[PDB]
Amino acid sequence: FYSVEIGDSTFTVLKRYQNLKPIGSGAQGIVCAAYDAILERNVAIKKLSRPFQNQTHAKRAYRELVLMKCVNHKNIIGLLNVFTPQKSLEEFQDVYIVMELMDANLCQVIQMELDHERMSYLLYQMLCGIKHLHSAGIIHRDLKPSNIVVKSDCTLKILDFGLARTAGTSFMMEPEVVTRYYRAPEVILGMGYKENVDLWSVGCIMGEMVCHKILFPGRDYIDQWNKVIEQLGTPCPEFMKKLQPTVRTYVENRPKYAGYSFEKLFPDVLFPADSEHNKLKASQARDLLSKMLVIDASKRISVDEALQHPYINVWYDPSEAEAPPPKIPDKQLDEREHTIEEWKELIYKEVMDLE
Amino acid sequence: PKRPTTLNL
Ligand SMILES: Cc1nn(C)c2c1c(=O)c1cc(Cl)ccc1n2O
Repeated sequence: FYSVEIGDSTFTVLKRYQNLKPIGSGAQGIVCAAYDAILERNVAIKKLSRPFQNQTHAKRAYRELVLMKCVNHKNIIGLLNVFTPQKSLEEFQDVYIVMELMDANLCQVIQMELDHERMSYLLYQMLCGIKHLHSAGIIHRDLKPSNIVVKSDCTLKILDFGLARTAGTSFMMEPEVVTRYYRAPEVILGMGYKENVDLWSVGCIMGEMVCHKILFPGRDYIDQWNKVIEQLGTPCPEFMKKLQPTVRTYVENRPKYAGYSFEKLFPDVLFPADSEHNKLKASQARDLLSKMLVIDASKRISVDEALQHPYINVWYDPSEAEAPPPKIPDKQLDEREHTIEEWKELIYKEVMDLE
Repeated sequence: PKRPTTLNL
């Protein structure tokens, strides 16, 4: 393998990856669109900006790789390869990643004027993707337009697992990672999180696909809330009673908000021409949204219920919706952790195996 | 029905 200069950190990729150029920044790493001559297909390469020079960011990647190995689905990115630019367990300090380069990220169609069927289908797919991880007890907690790529033929795939995992009893105290414009309430407020929080995102997404503007403009996590409750009425006392002790007071002390009717949040026009070809009509996407775009964490729809719902229903091909959920060994627990050194090794336990 | 096949990016 060789190297090529980029931004600041230079690369150390294998020869089978020519004409190497950058494509996207990265909160956790970097990524180029080099051509895998040895396989024929320009591939996406990312090496991770934060290997394991800490404690809180190695655990993330480690969990991402393993999830990567045990994943597989037409709507979920698939690992093409993993290599290390080092020789012995000593010099180890960089793990690169290969993967099929798509045609662009949703953050592209976000700026396009879909027309149902298409959207109708992507949602379905996106929906399908999530569904996978869920059906095996897994949360993406980062579904956002940025991490959603297409392929010139309404084909879609979710990407990045750098932080995904499963839980039930956990906070965050570091939401300074899960991009807030699409951060869910159970997230924001240090509330517990089942595993549907993913859908929330998915909503803010649809919102982003029909309004063209983000949905809940954040100026600091603290103002996030303010901009959402401002658009969804102040949550019910049933919800309130749910929050931790402290967050409560603040949360109650808020300025009681009207909330809006989705007939008003998303008026007809914002929805693709009603070229009806079935159960596909304006009032449908909206109807769906109002089942997603919801604060209480328990009264918000779900994947299972999602797919099996009118604006999705149609192309519900079990061949890819009732997908055999992926499994894992027993190295995953999530709320636990190991040394800030052997973490490195368990990582090496990968790059070597996968080659 | 059908399924879309193209997506003009
Ligand atoms: C941004 C962006 N645009 N495109 C086309 C992207 C991206 C990506 O950020 C991207 C990221 C991974 Cl990990 C894999 C493939 C990717 N592709 O294909």
